[PDB]
Amino acid sequence: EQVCDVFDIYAICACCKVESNEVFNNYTFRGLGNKGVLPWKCISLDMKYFRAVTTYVNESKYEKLKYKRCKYLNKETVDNVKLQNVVVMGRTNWESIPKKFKPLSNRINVILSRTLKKEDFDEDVYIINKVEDLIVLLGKLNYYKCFILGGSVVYQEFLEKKLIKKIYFTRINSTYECDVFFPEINENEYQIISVSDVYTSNNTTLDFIIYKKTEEDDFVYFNFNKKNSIHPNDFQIYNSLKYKYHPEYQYLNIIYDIMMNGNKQSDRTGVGVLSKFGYIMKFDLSQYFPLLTTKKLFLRGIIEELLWFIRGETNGNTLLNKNVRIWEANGTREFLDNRKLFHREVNDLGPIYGFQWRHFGAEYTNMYDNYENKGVDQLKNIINLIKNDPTSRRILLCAWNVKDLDQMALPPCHILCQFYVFDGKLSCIMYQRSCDLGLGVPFNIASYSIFTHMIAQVCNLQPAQFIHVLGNAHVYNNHIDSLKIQLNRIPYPFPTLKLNPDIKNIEDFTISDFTIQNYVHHEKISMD
Amino acid sequence: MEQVCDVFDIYAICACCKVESAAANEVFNNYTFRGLGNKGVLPWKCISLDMKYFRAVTTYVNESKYEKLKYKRCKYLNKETKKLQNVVVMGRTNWESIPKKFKPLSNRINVILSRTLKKEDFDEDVYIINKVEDLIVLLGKLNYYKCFILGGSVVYQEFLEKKLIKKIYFTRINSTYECDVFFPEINENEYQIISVSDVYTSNNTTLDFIIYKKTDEEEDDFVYFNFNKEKNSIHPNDFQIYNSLKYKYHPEYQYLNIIYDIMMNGNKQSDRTGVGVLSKFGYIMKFDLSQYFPLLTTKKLFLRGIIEELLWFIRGETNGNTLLNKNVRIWEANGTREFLDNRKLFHREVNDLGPIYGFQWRHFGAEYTNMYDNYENKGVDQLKNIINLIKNDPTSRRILLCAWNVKDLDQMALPPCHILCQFYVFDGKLSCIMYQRSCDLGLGVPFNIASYSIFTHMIAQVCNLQPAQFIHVLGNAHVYNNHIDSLKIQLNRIPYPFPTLKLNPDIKNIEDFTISDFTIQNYVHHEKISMD
Ligand SMILES: NC(=O)C1=CN([C@@H]2O[C@H](COP(=O)(O)OP(=O)(O)OC[C@H]3O[C@@H](n4cnc5c(N)ncnc54)[C@H](OP(=O)(O)O)[C@@H]3O)[C@@H](O)[C@H]2O)C=CC1
Ligand SMILES: NC(=O)C1=CN([C@@H]2O[C@H](COP(=O)(O)OP(=O)(O)OC[C@H]3O[C@@H](n4cnc5c(N)ncnc54)[C@H](OP(=O)(O)O)[C@@H]3O)[C@@H](O)[C@H]2O)C=CC1
Ligand SMILES: CCc1nc(N)nc(N)c1OCCCOc1ccccc1/C=C1\CCOC1=O
Ligand SMILES: CCc1nc(N)nc(N)c1OCCCOc1ccccc1/C=C1\CCOC1=O
Ligand SMILES: O=c1ccn([C@H]2C[C@H](O)[C@@H](COP(=O)(O)O)O2)c(=O)[nH]1
Ligand SMILES: O=c1ccn([C@H]2C[C@H](O)[C@@H](COP(=O)(O)O)O2)c(=O)[nH]1
Repeated sequence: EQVCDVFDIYAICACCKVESNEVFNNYTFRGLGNKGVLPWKCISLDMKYFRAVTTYVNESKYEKLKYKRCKYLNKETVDNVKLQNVVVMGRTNWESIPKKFKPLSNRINVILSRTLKKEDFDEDVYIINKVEDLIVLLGKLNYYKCFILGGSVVYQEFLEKKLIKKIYFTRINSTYECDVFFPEINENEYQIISVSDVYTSNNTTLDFIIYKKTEEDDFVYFNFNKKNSIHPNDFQIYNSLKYKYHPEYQYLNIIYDIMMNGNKQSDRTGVGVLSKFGYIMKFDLSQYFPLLTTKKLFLRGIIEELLWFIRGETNGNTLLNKNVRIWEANGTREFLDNRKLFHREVNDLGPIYGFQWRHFGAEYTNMYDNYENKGVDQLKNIINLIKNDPTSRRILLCAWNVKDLDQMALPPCHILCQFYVFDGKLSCIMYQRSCDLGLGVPFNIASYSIFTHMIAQVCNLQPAQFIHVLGNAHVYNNHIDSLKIQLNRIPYPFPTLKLNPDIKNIEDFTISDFTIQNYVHHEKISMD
Repeated sequence: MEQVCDVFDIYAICACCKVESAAANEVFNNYTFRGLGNKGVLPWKCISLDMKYFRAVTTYVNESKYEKLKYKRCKYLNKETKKLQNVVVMGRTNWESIPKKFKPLSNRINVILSRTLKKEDFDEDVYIINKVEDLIVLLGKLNYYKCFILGGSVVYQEFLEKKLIKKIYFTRINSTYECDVFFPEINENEYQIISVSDVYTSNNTTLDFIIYKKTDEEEDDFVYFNFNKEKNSIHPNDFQIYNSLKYKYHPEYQYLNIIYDIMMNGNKQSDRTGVGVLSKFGYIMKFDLSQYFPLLTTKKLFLRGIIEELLWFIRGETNGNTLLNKNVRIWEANGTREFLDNRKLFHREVNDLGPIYGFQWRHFGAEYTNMYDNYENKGVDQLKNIINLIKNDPTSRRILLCAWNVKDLDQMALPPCHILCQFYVFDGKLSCIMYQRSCDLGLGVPFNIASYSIFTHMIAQVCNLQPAQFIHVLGNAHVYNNHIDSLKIQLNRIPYPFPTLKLNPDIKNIEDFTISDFTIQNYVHHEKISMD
C-alpha cells in the first residue's frame, strides 16, 4: 500500500514556456512563477479549471475512501472515538494569493510553513511543519481528495517522496519570464493518460493533460453480430490513453481506423494503399490553428500556393522560382505526355484551381494568356455573397470543371468549398475526393484553415469551423511504419495563426502577412 | 412489495412476422408483427440471424452480477446468504417443434410446461413442470442467471396475464407468412419500447430487434474535462418518447437525431424563401444498402415520382412537361412563367428548366439552347464516363459525377442542391457519397436519401457489382420553422424495420430502366404527415 494511494494526494499545476532548430518535449512546459507571483497576468480558463478540480467532491464514493484510510491506520473511525477536498500550499504560494480569495472557498486550506503559527490563523486553516505532519492531518480529517497546489519547493519534495498519484498539468502555450519551474517529470515515473481539447483564453492557447504514476446486458445483446498485419504493441502508447480529446486525434483516429479496418487496394504507383470511404473532421478555428504537432510541418510553400491560386495563375514556374515544388512533378514533360498533353509546355498546368476560381468556363489557351474578365470569377462572387447575402446556401467555390478535367495536369483533389455565416462568424466545408492521409492531408487542413481565415478577414467576420470531408481516404503502404511512430506521440497544444490586420481585400495578401505563433511540435518524420 | 418477475429476472423472447389477412392504404401498428407459428412449427423455413440472436441472448451470463442476484433472491425468500447458466422455459408444443439434434438447448437449463406428459416421457436432461407456480418454486431452488420464456403462444399469454414478464425481447420479422398462432397484443399502458436495434437482412427478409420494458480515477477525470460545458424554445415533454429510448440503433435515427440536433442547437436564420429556418453546417449519414433500403418509416413516403425524376435525369431531359404528363409535380413550381421571370429567364418557355441535373449528367459544358434540342454528342457525358471508370478502373479516385456547372448556374431554373456523387469500389461492392449543399430536413432529405439509394442500386447492377453503402454528406442543413410541429410529432414515433428494394435483374445498361423495373417490398410505415 502507498500513502498517495491511501490518502489520494494529487498535484495540480499550470506551466508556460520560458524565455531562453529548437527541440520540444514535455519539459518545454515548465514555467511556474516569477518574482513571487504568476508569470502571466490572467488566464481565466485555467483558473476556472483549477477551481473546478479542487472543489469537486463525490459523496457516494467517500465511504470506500474512508474505509480504506481507516484500515491502513488500524482504526475503525476517522474520529478514533459536508465533504470537501484538502488543498496544500507553500507559504510563498499562499502569500501570492490575493486576500479576497483566502481561504480558498469550499476547501480545507493547509499551509506548509516553518515560520508561521496557527494562532494568528483560524482553526479551519491548518499549518504544518513538514511533509509528514500532512499525512497525520489527513488521517484525522474527513476529506474527498488532497491537492498539492504548489509552489516549486512543495512540488519538488512531494515528487521525490513518491507522494503524488496523478499530476493535473495545464500546458500554457506561450512564453513568459519565470524564475521558478516545475521539476522535470521522469517518464519512467509518470506517464500521460489523458489529454483535453485545446482552448483559447486571454490570447494564448492551452490544454489540460493528466499524468499517472506508473440495462447493461441489453448493450451486449445488440452486439451479438460484431484484419491487416498490425500488432498490439504497435500502438501501445496510443491505446494506453483514456481520454483523447485533443482535436489532432480526429486526424490520428482516422489513420488508426484505416490501418485496422482499411481495404487493401492497388494504386497507380504500385505502392498499394489501405483505404476507406467517407469521414468528417471539424476544427474550431476560433480556439486554435490545427497545424499538426505530432510531426514538424512547414507552411511557406502552401501559403505561396494559396496566393498563387488567388492570383488565378496556372504557371508552375512562378512557384518553382520561389522554390515551391508542390506542383513540379505534375508539370514535367514526361508527366504531361503521360496525360496525353503533348502540346502543353512544361510547367503549364492548364485550367487548374486558380483558373477555375477566377475564370471558370473561359477557354484555356496557355499559361501566359490574358484572361482578364474571361469566365466566371467565382472567388469574387463568393466574397460578395458572404458580404451581401450571408444566409445564402449557394456560397460555393468549385474547382471540378468537368469540361476542363482532361486539359488539367491532373484533376483537383479539393473539389469544392462551401461557406456558412452566422452571428458574424464564417465556417467552411471542403470536400476532398482523394486523401493521402500520411503526406497530403496534414498540409490540406492547414491550407484551407488559412483560406478560411483569409476569407473571414476580408469579409469582416470571425472564423469559426473548418470542416473537412474526406472521400477516398487512404494510407500508402510505405507510410505505415512512419505512421505507427506518429500515432504513439502525444499532441502538443496547437499554435495560432496571425494575419496582418491591414489586409482587407483577398488579392492584397503577401507571404509576410502570415505568422504562425507558438508552434510546439514533435520532430520531423520522413514518411518514405 | 417486490414483483416476482423482478426477483427472479423472468424475461420473454420471441420472433413475430406479418400475417396474411396486405391491402392498399394499409394501417400499421406494433400489432402488425404478431405471427408466431403455423401448424405447430415456425411460419418460415429459416431466419438464421434471429436464431443467432436468440441463442446469444438466452445463453449469455455475467458471473460478476450473479452474487447480487443471489442475495436479492435469498432476501425475497427469507433464506440466508458447473458454470452459471440461464433457464429457458418452453411449452410442450414448442418443445416438440424443435428438432431433436438441438435438444435440450445447449448451455441452458431446460424447463418444459406440460400436463399430458410427465418426466418419464422424456429421455433428456430437462425439468417438467405442470403449473406456472411450480416454475417459481423451481427458480427458488436453482442457481441460474436469468429466466427466458420461449413460447409458444399459450405460454406467452399466461405469463403476460400473470404479469410475470419483466422485458420482451421481440424480433420483428418484416415479411408475411401463413400463421395459425399469434403473440398476444401488447398493452401500451403495460409495456413500452425502450431500445431498437440496427436493421439487418437475413434469408431474404429484413428484421430488427426491439426491447419492451414493463412500465473511478478516470470517472472523476471525465467530470474534470467537462468543466467548460455551460437553447431554442423547445420543451422537454415535446420529445418524451424520443428521449425515453435507451438504445436508438435503427439507422433511421441518423436522420431523426440530426433533426433533433438542429431543433436543440440550430441557428435561427432568415432564408431565400422568407419562412426562416433553424440551421447547422456539416453532417454525415451512412446507410448500408446491403442490409435494407432506407425509406423512412416514421412517416409515409411515395417513390413513384422520385423514380420517374431519376429516370428523367438519366435520359438527360430538362423538359418539365415530361414529368407533369406522368402526374409528377416535383418541378412544377420551378417552371412557371412567374418563377422563370423572377429568375430573370424571360426568354425561357414555361417548364423549360434549363441546363439542370439531366443536362449536366449527359452534356456538361454544351451550350444549352432549349429543352427540345438534340444534344447528342455535345458536352461531356459524365454518366457514361463514370460507369466506364467503375467497370474498367474500379480503384480510380476520380469516379465523380458533378451537377454544379458554375458557368450554367444562372441559366438553371435553380442551382442544384445535390452537388456531386463520388463512387468507391472494393471486393465487388459499390459505395456512393452524395454531397448536398442545401438540405431541407423536413421535406427534401427523406426523398433525397431514397433517390440516391436507388441510383446506387442502378449503377451497381449495370456494373455487375453489389451495392454497399450510401453515404450522405449535408452542408447547410436546415429545418423550416413551419415544419417544427410536424417534426416534433415524427421524432416521437418509433421506426419500423426498413423495406427492401429489388430491381429487374435483366436490365444491364443504365439507360434501359423503366418504372416497372423497381419494387419496394415490405414497406411498414407510420401515418403520412403534412409538414404544413
Ligand atoms: N503556476 C502554478 O501552477 C503555480 C505557481 N505558483 C508560483 O510559484 C511561486 C512560489 O513557489 P516557491 O517560490 O517555490 O515558494 P512555495 O510556494 O514553494 O512555498 C515555499 C515556502 O513554503 C514553506 N515550505 C516549503 N516546503 C516546506 C516544508 N517541507 N516544511 C515546511 N515549510 C515548507 C517555506 O516557507 P518557510 O519560510 O515558512 O519555511 C518555503 O519558503 C510563486 O511565484 C507562485 O505564484 C504557485 C502555485 C501554483
Ligand atoms: N416464433 C417464435 O418466437 C416462437 C414460435 N413458436 C411456435 O408457437 C407454436 C406453439 O405455441 P402453442 O401452440 O401456443 O403451444 P405452446 O408452445 O404454448 O405449449 C402449449 C402447451 O404447453 C403446455 N402448457 C402450457 N401452459 C401450461 C401450464 N400452465 N401448465 C401446464 N402445462 C402447460 C400444454 O401442453 P400439454 O398439451 O402437454 O399439457 C399446452 O398445451 C408452434 O407453432 C411453435 O413453432 C414457439 C416458440 C416461439
Ligand atoms: C494559476 C492557477 C493554478 N492553476 C493550476 N492548474 N494549478 C495551480 N496550482 C494553480 O495555482 C493555484 C494556487 C495559486 O492560486 C493563485 C495564485 C495567484 C493568484 C491567484 C490565485 C488563485 C485564485 C484567484 C482567483 O480564485 C483563486 O482561487
Ligand atoms: C425462432 C427462434 C426464436 N427466436 C426468438 N427471437 N425467440 C424465440 N423464443 C425463438 O424460439 C426459440 C424456441 C424454438 O426454437 C426452435 C424452433 C424451431 C426450430 C428450431 C428451434 C431452435 C433451435 C435451432 C437452432 O438452435 C436452437 O435452439
Ligand atoms: O492536395 C492534395 C493533392 C493530392 N493528394 C493526394 C491524394 C492521392 O493520394 C493523390 C491524388 O491522386 P489521384 O487521386 O488523382 O489518383 O494525391 C492530397 O492528399 N492532397
Ligand atoms: O433535392 C432537393 C432540392 C431542394 N432541397 C431544398 C433545400 C433548400 O431548402 C431548398 C433549395 O433552396 P436554396 O438552397 O437553393 O436556397 O430546397 C432539398 O432538400 N433537396
